[PDB]
Amino acid sequence: QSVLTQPPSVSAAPGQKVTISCSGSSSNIGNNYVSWYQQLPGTAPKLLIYDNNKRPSGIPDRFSGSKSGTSATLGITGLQTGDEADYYCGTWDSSLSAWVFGGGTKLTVL
Amino acid sequence: EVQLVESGGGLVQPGGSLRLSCEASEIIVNRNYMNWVRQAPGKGLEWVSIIYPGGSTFYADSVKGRFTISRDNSKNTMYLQMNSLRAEDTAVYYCARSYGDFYVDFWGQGTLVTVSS
Amino acid sequence: SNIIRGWIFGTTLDSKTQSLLIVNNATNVVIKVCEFQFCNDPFLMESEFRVYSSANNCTFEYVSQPFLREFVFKNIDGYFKIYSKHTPINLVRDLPQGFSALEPLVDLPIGINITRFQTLLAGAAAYYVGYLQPRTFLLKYNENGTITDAV
Amino acid sequence: FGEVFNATRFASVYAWNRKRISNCVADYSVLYNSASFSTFKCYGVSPTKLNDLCFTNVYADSFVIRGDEVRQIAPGQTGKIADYNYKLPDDFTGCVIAWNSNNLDSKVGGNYNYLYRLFRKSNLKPFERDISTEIYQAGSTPCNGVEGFNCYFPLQSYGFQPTNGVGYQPYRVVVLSFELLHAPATVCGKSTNLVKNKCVNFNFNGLTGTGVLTESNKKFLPFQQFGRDIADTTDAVR
Ligand SMILES: *[C@@H]1O[C@H](CO)[C@@H](O)[C@H](O)[C@H]1NC(C)=O
Repeated sequence: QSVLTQPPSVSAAPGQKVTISCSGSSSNIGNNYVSWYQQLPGTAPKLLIYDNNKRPSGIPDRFSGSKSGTSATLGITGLQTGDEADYYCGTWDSSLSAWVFGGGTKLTVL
Repeated sequence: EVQLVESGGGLVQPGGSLRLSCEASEIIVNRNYMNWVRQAPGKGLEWVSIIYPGGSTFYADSVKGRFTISRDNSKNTMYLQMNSLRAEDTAVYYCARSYGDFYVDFWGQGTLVTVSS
Repeated sequence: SNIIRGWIFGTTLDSKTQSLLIVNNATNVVIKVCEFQFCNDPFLMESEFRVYSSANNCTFEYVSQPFLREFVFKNIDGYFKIYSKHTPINLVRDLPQGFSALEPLVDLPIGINITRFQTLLAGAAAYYVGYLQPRTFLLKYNENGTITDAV
Repeated sequence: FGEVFNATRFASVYAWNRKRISNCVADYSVLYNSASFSTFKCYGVSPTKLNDLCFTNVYADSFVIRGDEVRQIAPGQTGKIADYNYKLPDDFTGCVIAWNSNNLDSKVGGNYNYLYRLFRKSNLKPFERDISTEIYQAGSTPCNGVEGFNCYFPLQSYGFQPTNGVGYQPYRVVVLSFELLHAPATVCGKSTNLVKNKCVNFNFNGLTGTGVLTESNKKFLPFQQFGRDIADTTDAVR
């Protein structure tokens, strides 16, 4: 199963925009939509990005995302204590017909 | 208010047969596209199976054959049965609702399936 | 009685079974296999086209030179045959004495059975209907190939 | 063939368009040798036998799906397009042909009217369609005209930007289906003539005289075809 590459960790101080980039291929990310999911330690993940740029209802602002062709990036103006968490990126792989999820990035609000 | 309740994960030996159940409110299990996703402790999420509303079943090659699935309209429950349990199987399994293949929403707390001696 | 424009076969004249229609509008013939609803007394100076009720599902389409008299119709093995001959005779109140041979016009692949047809659509109708039957005939061909006489 | 194999295609898989083709000679050699199409998958038909086989009815379905789901328009295929939108149990020994529509999809970003039936209660029946805008509801609360957090929409458009794509980009799939009813089949498909050069065996239309051919002058009626002078022996043909 092809796995999207994710930055192992991204750490920034509060008030700094944070960008997480999901590596991808045409078979998976290039031809299909990407979404980002936020899991706090000890909780089931909650959808963070609705669809490419779009944002779901019930989601705090300062969170936005960009699909740059094969690779998709997530931008977060400011790093509040809550923002620290684990973020994952997912899309359907057409050829193997499986959702592909990256290992995740451990955001650390410093 | 949509809710997800799951139980059925327990200590088991390899090659064993075990079952899970997921309960939901405000969403009909048959009409809604449903998914089963697993997280090994401190590990990235891995997708397992999706059931389309009409009845289509898709699995993953890693969990192919060892895993099996069904959805019961009468009991409004989704069932995940796993035989040939392997070292990898240990994880927390969260039943999820998907808007087709566009995105997954309403993740559930899940139950920890543990396979060991 | 040139008023006559054509005739509908219409096996059961229902939506379930298909029906054949033929019409002469003085320029070219029209053959419709679309199923037509039952008509109590269709009528065609005078108004035209009120025999039409509903023309859903037309499988076979055809148009040819206008027929505008002895006609013969028969169906065998899904084929529809017609034969026609026109000859000028007068001073006869019945069938004129004399021998006349009928030539084939067209072969139509309708593929259905037409038990219980309906008659024509238009003055006196002056129309004769006879029934065919299995027989043996002895036919005589002249020098050029025209059937002169038979017994 | 062009009426369907070649026209501006605004057809969508959710509402595919079907055509009855009959009472015409069918030359499939032009389609097979065209090499203007990405695929020409054929199941229970042989390419040589395609012209030879005669058929009561020819039914052609025109629709547009993404390159990735061209495979789903096949027998025994499971996926959103096959189950909910267009389904072929065996295709009746039919042939599936795909032509890229990326050139047809002009402009930086046009979704046209292309839509996919993501939400349907069950799987369709062979060669069946579905055009209900009925809100899926997907919940105990009955969705009526008013929109709801669960009402959603069954039909979703496809974005077709010219750049990249390939998988997202659609190859229009036109499916052929030939059935054989009781009604006679006319759907199917000559050499130079030498007179008195030598004795030659032959087949004009249905007869095999196998005899020398010579110029005749016999009077002959128009509707007639051949002559039998004596003992049902064929002496002259036209
Ligand atoms: C038969 O054809 C010849 C052709 O010249 C003609 O002279 C003759 O009158 C024809 N016979 C009849 C009975 O019409």
